[PDB]
Amino acid sequence: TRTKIDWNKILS
Amino acid sequence: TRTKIDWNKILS
Amino acid sequence: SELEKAMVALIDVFHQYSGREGDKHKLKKSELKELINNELSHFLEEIKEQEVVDKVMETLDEDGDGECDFQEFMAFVSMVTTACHEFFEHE
Amino acid sequence: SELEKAMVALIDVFHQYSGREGDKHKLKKSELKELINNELSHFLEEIKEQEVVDKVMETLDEDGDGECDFQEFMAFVSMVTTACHEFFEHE
Ligand SMILES: [Ca+2]
Ligand SMILES: [Ca+2]
Ligand SMILES: [Ca+2]
Ligand SMILES: [Ca+2]
Repeated sequence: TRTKIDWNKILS
Repeated sequence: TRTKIDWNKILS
Repeated sequence: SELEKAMVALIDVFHQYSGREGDKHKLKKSELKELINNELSHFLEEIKEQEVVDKVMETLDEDGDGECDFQEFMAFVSMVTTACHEFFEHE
Repeated sequence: SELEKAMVALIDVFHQYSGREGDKHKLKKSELKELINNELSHFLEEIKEQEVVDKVMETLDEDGDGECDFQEFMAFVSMVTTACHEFFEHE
């Protein structure tokens, strides 16, 4: 059970 | 040997 | 990679005082006063007047709504972090 | 009062990568790329392109001088701290 958030959401 | 920085410097 | 364990601490600090009383979603000058006096009791900033809080809020609560968001409160740490670093000079 | 030990960690993180190479006084996109990839290797942000760095610098290096000051770099942590917190939902 491992997932990554979102780099795009952080950029904008 | 103990001293405090300055709250005024931080405020502005 | 201390920023790793340190970031976890900042995330916990956010809920440690923000959800202590009032609206956990936003921080009001009264709750922030506890944050500044509870995490920086006598280490560098001692809060005993609302004027420090009022001046400190204008620095974060640049909205003047008498409130500080998680993003606005996070910036307060940076200002103190920048001032604390100045304590270290060339020596 | 974790912010106490956590702040010490952030102050050390500042010198840990900033004085690694180049100008220790200011951070250049190249040094910051190491900061983002060295403290956030695969935990949440993986850097493999300059585009992430270029977009991330416009977020901090809002001067466009291709440089980030301690105050500007400190804000990057807040942005990631704010995004990391979103990872936690109601459950
Ligand atoms: Ca709150
Ligand atoms: Ca505000
Ligand atoms: Ca540097
Ligand atoms: Ca800049």
